[PDB]
Amino acid sequence: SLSPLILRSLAELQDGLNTVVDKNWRQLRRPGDWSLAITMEAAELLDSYPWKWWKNVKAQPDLQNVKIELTDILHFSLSGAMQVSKHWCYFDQPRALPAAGGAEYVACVETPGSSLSAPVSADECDLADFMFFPLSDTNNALASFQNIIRLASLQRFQLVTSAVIAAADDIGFNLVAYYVAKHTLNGIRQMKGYKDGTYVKVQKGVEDNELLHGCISPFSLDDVTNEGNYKTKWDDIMHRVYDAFGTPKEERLNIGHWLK
Amino acid sequence: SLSPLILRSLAELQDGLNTVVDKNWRQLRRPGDWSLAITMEAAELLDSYPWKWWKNVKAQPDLQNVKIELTDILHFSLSGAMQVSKHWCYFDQPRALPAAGGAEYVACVETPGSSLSAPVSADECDLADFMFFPLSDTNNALASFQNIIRLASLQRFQLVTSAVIAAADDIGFNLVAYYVAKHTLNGIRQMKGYKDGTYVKVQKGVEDNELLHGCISPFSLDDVTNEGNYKTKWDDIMHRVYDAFGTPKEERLNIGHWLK
Repeated sequence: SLSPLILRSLAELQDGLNTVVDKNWRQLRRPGDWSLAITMEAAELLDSYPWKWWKNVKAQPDLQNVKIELTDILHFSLSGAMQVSKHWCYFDQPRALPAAGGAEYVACVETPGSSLSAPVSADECDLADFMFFPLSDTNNALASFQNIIRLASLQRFQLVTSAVIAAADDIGFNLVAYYVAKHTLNGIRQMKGYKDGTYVKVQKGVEDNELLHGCISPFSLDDVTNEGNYKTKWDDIMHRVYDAFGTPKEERLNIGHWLK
Repeated sequence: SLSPLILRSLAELQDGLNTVVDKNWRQLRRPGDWSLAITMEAAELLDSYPWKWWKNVKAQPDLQNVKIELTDILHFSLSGAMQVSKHWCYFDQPRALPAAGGAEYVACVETPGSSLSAPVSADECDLADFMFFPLSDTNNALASFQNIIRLASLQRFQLVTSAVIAAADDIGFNLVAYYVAKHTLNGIRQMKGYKDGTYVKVQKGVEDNELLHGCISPFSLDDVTNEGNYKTKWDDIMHRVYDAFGTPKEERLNIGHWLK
């Protein structure tokens, strides 16, 4: 259960990113824009799995593309959350095997939606209701990502955020640490000294993404999502990124700058 | 309001097509397969519109690809309907303009899903609740196709069928007449005399799709969806196709062959 405080802090980070680019961003957007964007990225993830039962295919998805898609969904869902302040869900479970062992005699055509889980209230929903790991299994992924579309459709952005963070952990990616590292790099890229070549890397020739990876590799998801100290760990990741990219002391921001 | 009798007859036509290819097709499939397929085809339709508000794009979708996608959805939704015998919907309306004229003072961040229409029961739902025409307008299309995904997610296949038939009419395509014509051609293609070149076209050199178009061009949607006489009109379309493709009298089937 990802703390609502942590979820709110991530959304404030995203508001920061969005506000730098356009101070009036919220006025130009609607909640439905972010729902659509989530739905489209979830569809892209779905389509990379071998779901088409009538084709002779295929290789499971590229893990790097999956990570990119999860990261993209996170940006959309954090942006969505900034525009919101009983709604029932009818979730898919992973594709079932035929009824057997003497239960096949009540396996008749049922009311539409019988295969869906019992109605779950959106405000009572947890991950175990709608995400199925591991995502290496096709049917688990198909149910999970369809469920993400269901939640995006109800504008349940915090649940979507939680879900993609968990999905990322499942495939070995610490999306919270990555998000905070990349957030910092976004600010560095707008600095005069970055743009003019004054600020240089701690290791010449190493690509930005490999540098970020080095900054975040010591941290597990649990390490950066404790309700008590997450701000400190995110500040540590910020500092690590500033160091790696050669930012002078006086140009750095603390985590408290971004958090309300 | 498309008659439930007509919807059932279309689904029986589809069961016919599916049963020819695999007599045990239903045992291999689940309702969720068809929901997924619908969702993926709706996503493809969505992605062909210029929805990405951060890109300098683009030309509205290709009308022929739209027609193909609607036709594909119809096959999936008719197949879905054959596997089923209160569920709430929260539909999108087309993207709103900002609140004004002195209502802007209650435009505050609201409970998630506030922009969605009031809950509509799936069994009370009509087209006017979720489809917005014309589909030449981007925001109308985006709301409509997202709503189709909502209904596919609840396995409301008959509503999906109705919706794509109406969508097809909106862009000038009689999808019912086309479906029946193509259904007939599917059977002709499995006939010995077709496969061996014995059965020849009424006009040499004309492509199959242009021939089908000639068979169906006299019919409006209303012409082929009257509860009283639709079977007769579908039989007339079958006969027209058999004639155009050179089928001997004794190899033809009547509409009553397919309908239960």
